[PDB]
Amino acid sequence: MNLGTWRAVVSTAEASEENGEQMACYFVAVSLSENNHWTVSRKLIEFQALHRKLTECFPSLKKVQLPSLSKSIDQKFLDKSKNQLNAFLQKVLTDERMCQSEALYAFLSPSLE
Amino acid sequence: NLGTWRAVVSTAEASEENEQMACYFVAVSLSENHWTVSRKLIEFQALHRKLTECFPSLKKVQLPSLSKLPFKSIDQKFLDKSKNQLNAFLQKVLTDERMCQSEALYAFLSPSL
Ligand SMILES: [Cl-]
Ligand code: NA
Ligand code: NA
Repeated sequence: MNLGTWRAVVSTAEASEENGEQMACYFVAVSLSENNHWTVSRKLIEFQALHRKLTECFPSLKKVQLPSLSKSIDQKFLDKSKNQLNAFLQKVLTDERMCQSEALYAFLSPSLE
Repeated sequence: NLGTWRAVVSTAEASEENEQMACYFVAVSLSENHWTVSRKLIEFQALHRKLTECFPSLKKVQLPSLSKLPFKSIDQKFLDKSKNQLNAFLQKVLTDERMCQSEALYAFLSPSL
């Protein structure tokens, strides 16, 4: 499929809990290729899953370091991690091997509740 | 622009989720490049509900509905029949300029994470 190559930037980030586990959530502002914009909320573990999937096929993405909850989550972590996730999005969106996979469209399009 | 999207409800089965549920595979394409999503009857109904609260005119569009005990199976006749109504529904909302700008519809028809 092809809906053009999108733009995506992580703006706001949050730390909170789910299932009594600290989780980091990121609001991604998405746009079509240059009311054609929307925002999705994605957990760090969802970014990690996407990176795992894409990296199996395209190991160059190994060089892209993602944040980990191996450390509690603090505001410094949220700032750094949101830059790391933006570098990851920038790498994927500019890579013609990946930037129009349905896995990326699934990740960046609005989700059903 | 979702106004150029086509969505065909292609097959239907009874599926098990924890309740016997009616489930559909929807073939989406750009009618001006294709993918398929899996959607439960209740998700079609939820979409209709969202769109109808916002646009009460839609309340005349009739969806299939069930009143049954959760364990009770769904007959194949209802499943086959119900596809047509769900197709008519998708075509009506996809042709309304206002509704096809709805994020609810985009979430419903885009690939799922
Ligand atoms: Cl950044
Ligand atoms: Na997380
Ligand atoms: Na259902």
